[PDB]
Amino acid sequence: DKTENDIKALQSIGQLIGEVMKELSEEKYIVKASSGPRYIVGVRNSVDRSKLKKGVRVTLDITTLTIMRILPRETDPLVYNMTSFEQGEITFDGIGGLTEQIRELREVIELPLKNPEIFQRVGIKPPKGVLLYGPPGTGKTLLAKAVAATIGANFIFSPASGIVDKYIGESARIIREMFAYAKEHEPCIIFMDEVDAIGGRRFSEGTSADREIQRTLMELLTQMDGFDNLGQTKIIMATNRPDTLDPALLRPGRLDRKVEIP
Amino acid sequence: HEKVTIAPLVLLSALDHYERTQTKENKRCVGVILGDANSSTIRVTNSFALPFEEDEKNSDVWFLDHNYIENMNEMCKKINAKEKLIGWYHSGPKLRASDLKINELFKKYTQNNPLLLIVDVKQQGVGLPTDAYVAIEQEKTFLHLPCTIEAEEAEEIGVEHLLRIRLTNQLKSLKGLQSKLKDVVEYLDKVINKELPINHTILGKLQDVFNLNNLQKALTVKTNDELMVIYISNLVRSIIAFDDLIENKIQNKKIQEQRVKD
Amino acid sequence: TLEPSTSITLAERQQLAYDLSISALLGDKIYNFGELLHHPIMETIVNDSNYDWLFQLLNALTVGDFDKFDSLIKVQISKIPILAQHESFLRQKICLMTLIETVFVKNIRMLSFEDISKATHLPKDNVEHLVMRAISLGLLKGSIDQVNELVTISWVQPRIISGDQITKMKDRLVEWNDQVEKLGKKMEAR
Amino acid sequence: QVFDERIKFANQLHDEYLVSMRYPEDKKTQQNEK
Amino acid sequence: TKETVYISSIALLKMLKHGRAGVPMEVMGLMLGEFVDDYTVNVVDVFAMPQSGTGVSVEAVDDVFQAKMMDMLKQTGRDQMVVGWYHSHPGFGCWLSSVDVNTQKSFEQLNSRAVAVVVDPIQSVKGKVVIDAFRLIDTGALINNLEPRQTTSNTGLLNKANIQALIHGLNRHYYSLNIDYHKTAKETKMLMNLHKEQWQSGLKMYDYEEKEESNLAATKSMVKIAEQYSKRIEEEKELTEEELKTRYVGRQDPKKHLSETADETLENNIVSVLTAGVNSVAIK
Amino acid sequence: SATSGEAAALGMGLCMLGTGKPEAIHDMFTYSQETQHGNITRGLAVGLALINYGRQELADDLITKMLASDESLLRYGGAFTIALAYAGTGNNSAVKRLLHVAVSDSNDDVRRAAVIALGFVLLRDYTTVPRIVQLLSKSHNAHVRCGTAFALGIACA
Amino acid sequence: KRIQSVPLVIGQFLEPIDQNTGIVSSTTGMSYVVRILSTLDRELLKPSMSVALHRHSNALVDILPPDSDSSISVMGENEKPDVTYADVGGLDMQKQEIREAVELPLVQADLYEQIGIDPPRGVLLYGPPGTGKTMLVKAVANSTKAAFIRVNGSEFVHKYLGEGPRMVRDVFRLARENAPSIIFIDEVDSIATKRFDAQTGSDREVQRILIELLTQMDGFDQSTNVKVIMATNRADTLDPALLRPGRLDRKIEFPSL
Amino acid sequence: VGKAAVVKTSSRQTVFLPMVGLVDPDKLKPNDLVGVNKDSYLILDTLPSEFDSRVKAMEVDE
Amino acid sequence: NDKVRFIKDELRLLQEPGSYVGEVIKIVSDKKVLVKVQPEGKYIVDVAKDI
Amino acid sequence: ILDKIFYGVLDQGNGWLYVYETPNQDATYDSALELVGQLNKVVDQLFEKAS
Repeated sequence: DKTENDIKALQSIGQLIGEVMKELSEEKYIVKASSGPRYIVGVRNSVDRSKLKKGVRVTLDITTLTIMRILPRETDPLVYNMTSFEQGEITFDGIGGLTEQIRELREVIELPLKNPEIFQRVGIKPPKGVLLYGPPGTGKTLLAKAVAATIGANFIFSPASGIVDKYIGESARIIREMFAYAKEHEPCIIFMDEVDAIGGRRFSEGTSADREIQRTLMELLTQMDGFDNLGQTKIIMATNRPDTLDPALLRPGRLDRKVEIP
Repeated sequence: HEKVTIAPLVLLSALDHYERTQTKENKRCVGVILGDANSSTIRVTNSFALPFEEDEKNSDVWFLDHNYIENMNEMCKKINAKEKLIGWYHSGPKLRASDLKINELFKKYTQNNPLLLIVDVKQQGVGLPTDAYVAIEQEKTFLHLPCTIEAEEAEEIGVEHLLRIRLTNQLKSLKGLQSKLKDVVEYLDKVINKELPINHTILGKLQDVFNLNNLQKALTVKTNDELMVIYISNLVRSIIAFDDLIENKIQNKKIQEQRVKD
Repeated sequence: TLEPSTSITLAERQQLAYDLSISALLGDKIYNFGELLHHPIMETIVNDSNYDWLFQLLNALTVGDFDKFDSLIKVQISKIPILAQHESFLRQKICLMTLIETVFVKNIRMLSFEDISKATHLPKDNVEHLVMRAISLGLLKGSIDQVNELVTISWVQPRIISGDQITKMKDRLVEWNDQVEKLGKKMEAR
Repeated sequence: QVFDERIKFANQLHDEYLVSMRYPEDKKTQQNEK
Repeated sequence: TKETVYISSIALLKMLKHGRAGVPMEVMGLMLGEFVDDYTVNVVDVFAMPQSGTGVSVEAVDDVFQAKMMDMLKQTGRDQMVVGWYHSHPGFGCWLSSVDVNTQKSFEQLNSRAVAVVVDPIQSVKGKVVIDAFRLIDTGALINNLEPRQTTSNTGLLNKANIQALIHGLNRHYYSLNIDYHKTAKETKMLMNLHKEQWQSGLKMYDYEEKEESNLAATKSMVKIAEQYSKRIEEEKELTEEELKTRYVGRQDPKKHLSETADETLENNIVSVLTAGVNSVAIK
Repeated sequence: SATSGEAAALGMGLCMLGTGKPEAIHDMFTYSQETQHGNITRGLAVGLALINYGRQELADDLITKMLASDESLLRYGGAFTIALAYAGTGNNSAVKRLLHVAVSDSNDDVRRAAVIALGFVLLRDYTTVPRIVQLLSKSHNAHVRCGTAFALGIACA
Repeated sequence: KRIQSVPLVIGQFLEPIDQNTGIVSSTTGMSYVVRILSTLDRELLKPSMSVALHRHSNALVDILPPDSDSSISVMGENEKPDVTYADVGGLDMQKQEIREAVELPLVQADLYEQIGIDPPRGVLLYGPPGTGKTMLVKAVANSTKAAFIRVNGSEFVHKYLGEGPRMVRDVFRLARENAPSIIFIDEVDSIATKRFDAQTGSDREVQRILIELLTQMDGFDQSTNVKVIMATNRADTLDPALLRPGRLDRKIEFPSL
Repeated sequence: VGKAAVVKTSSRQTVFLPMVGLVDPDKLKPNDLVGVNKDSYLILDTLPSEFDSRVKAMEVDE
Repeated sequence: NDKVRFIKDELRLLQEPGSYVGEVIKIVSDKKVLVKVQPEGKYIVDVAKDI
Repeated sequence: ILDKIFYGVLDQGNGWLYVYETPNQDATYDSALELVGQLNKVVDQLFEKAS
């Protein structure tokens, strides 16, 4: 049966995956293909038209261009960026000696992710971003693994130079991902590792193709000021020195927490 | 209960091999079907005949070779692997001990209940030349599932190219009115008068239609309120009939213009 | 209905029918006591020694006299009021099903508290509260009218009896016979 | 009762326009034109 | 003359069903029948063939699978000599077969009547089914045989023939594509009782009621919604022509609202009879 | 025979011109339903038309069988069967039957064969021939326009 | 008419050529020259109107209704009744110029016709980074209960080049079609530049976004219903062509200090 | 729900496919390059012991 | 008859694959013209016999 | 009641009350504009065409 199921698995065909853009009619929908073209697709009796509306990722057909099945919504399923590969090594007792600054982080991180009603009773909004800086060699890299060894929630590691891969519209889309997955995967914590790049003013010498990085900074600034519900998701951004970061971010309204590790 | 959906390709393909074998009325052809019986709607995407031999003077005589069935299943795995044996069909109007006893023979190679089919070669009466029958172990009785005819987009139009308003649509209404008359009178007169069969099990379902001029005279007072929508339809239609005079008056300018040019 | 299964002697058939009798006394579900008549139950027993309770309740529904059946039974089943309550329900269920097709040929749906009063041998005050009890048990769907003294109830549950509705099912199709001419000829002429 | 006459009255004006065109066209189409 | 294959109703759908899986995915099959050269060609039964590592090719034919299928069809009376092979090629769409070129030359050694039926645009069916066969002309230089006799030849007007890239020469020495269908007495009554335009058979009064019942809230809406759009078009283009002289300079405007509202006035009369007719006709 | 099989029906049809042999009508018609050919069945339709020449209403029995049959080749010869039997003196019912075939039937070869048969019935009056074929020449069918093209030049030659 | 049916390809009209013949732009990125279906007309469409195309031949079939992608399609009200203008005070200096270049034309558009003064089409927000806001701009749409469209500067560029200019024409079009709306663009400085455009060049063109912003701005803003609001930062570099009175007028700087 | 793998082609096209018996869910890794079909795009070949590639300049010298 | 024939004649025009768009660059005496297609590259094609 | 706040009608003679639904009309805009809009343009199609 295992060998016969191999032929049965090869009899199946491919299925196109796309997201619904606009609803043309009851049986007529407009779904954008993953390659970027759009088509008017039909419906079947095996799917529910209530979940076929806009903002929901569906499955199309590669032959007749029709809706076949329904899949859960995943923007760009890159797991290595979503999973942080947690292996417990260093805990809060291994980062000790920083306790003056350790008890400072747990109040704006562990407390709002546990009992959020404390900040709601006073009326203050929970802090979004937290800045961890200091001299090199103080364990700022270990701060990501120490906090992650306790809460045990999801953690998204997003290196600076790993997301700068040159593509059309992809550089600004990667930031949109982490805030889009934060609703379905729970707010948890999003981590940024040693970003010296996007925080620059970037006077124009020709920029040498780096204009794709400029829209990356614009997406990060508009996200904090966006109308979407935020404040539950924590943004941990670490860097060697703060001045290289965007002064628009350092000012209040986006990054409310500057935590020094001297 | 369940449902049955058979494409028109399966129905006519079963009739072809009947004449190709020069099968007279004394003999009948038996074959197998393929599809997906797992869901509530049984779909038949394929059919194959079998060398069935039967004596006309004895209903206990039949010839069924499973080696041809075992080979047929192996030949289909190289064509369509998604298809499995969902049952078997047969020809001829009559049901005798030949087709009744073999229903358990196909059960060995069929996971679901084999779906019995009577293929009418002469197509006598109404629609549906083939009827889908299912058997129960609890007493055995042949029940007909809501068999329907449906195919894909290219399969439905494909037979339309090979074959190639309001008054015509009303012609089929009278044919359905006589169907109500001729089915009840012929059946009810058989149960009553001479030769009473064992009944009152079916009578409960028959009179279940008559309770709800077959329906209700208690709403006659309320019917006039339901007829109001029909009277409303004539309110606009009186102007719609006058809307034809709009173009009729505009077209008067054309001929009047022709007299000027002449 | 199964002849081969459950093969028992003649003496055990009367004991099995006794359990079938006492089971239907305390509930109205699954038709009535007349259901076992067509089944090989009442025909396989004897009409004496208090085995006729199923036959006595057949005509007792139309006559509507509880004292006839109460005198032929013992103190065991007569000390529970449920026997008298559900027995009167089956008497009304026959009349409640007369609103659609039983007697009236015109299929006019109407019922009055005076007609059910003579059938159930109860005054006008008791029949008003008695109809609600039959509807609340899931027998039939409908309402009543106290102002005009009218009862409006549809027909759902089938019965085992035949011969009352056989003539009407053909008579209702006679009205369809006169409708084949006028609309059949005028439609083909278009 | 009134709407049944309006349909007949509308089609009556239709029947009047139904057949009148060719009358001036008999002379011009049969004769030679430039 | 040439070889024009007359395909039955069942044999035509089965070849489209075998190549139904995937646009790029390619399959193959085998044709059977008994006919004569010169003109009329028939196809009794067809069945798909397995796909080898080369996809569609001459070595993809399995004699073991072919011999077993002929034995299964021999008991059903469909056993016939091998008249050719049919193939469904991927979604390239330039010219027909994307692989097989000289394989038909090797097919001529086994049978001289062998043809290759290929549907180029995968599955496209709207008003017609486009299928394409092949006939090897061998040497088409001088004095071989006359193709333009049988039926519908000398095509290729200007540069437009079929996909329009073939023009005159087509594949090899103008194989002169011709295909026609046929129907028997049993296939004629089958299609009339099953599929003509839509399938209304098997049940009568439900198609009338269910169309109205699902449209109950819609019909009252559609009569009202289309009521606005009917006059809104009449209140725009019709205002151009008013007096005997020219005012708004109407050109095609008086003809726009006439053709668009011609069916609207017709649909209102159709739904008026349907809504009144279903509730009419007895039913107390 | 796929080659000389057509000359058999054409050769026998020329001998049966006029009243002909009534037995040869049903014999040649039976062989058309038995053998399905490309030239034989169409050739037999021409032979059955030649034997019906001059019979007028006497050929209405065979014409009914050709009009009721769904075969494309049998309907092709059914139009000229009316043309030959009704040739010479015309008939108002003969034109009515030919005009009904060129409309309801969707076969382009039969529509072309039906409009050509109109000229042979209308040979007597050639004044009404150009008026009828001009109305049919305004349709969207090319075979009807091509059929009425030569059908006009028959009686007007 | 029923041949094409559902399997239609999204496209957009470009320029007319011949009677019942026009060139369009398919979402696949290949512009073909095809004809127009006989039931339609060139006068029934618009240069920015979207049409349906065939799968293979890509022939024009049906005119699409006034709807498109426009990144995430917003009807103008999503959870809008939340914050009002009273939540952020001290803006009376800035709000005075905003209400006269937004609130007044959104309510009564006939007041500007009676004064014969051209109302400002666009609105800009100056000031150094960190201006906050994202309150009063939403509060105007909350108090007036009008339509609101928010498209960030990084959302104008689709993953494909040719789709970029097709989506920009749809942003300004969807606002005028249904109800008076307000177009908000956050950080548009990534497009509008001063003579450094495309950072001294990038990719292939990248200038297709700026071309449509300048062209489509003059085509719309007529009935004095939809207004354009763009908040930026200070690069000390701005496009003077956008600031011309024939395109954008209202210029508002944040009351710093 | 069922086990199913989603593949992203090198042409930037997302294709959905059911679980193939030739591979196992434990062997299949996310964001991994595996041999796929040209037509059906089904997963057939496994990972050839290399994550992505050596790009341009790499020294395998021992 | 003219409306059905017109719709039928316009049906084969929509079924035609259509045509690309381009601009003439240079011409020679060989009847070969260089047409620059915007999405595609530059292609040297032969002129029609009517022009 | 006259201010379209509470919809109902009373009885002055017997001191009773009656039931009055909130809508006084059901989809009047349908035939309202269909009528007067037709009466305006039914004459507008003639003018001097009769002279």
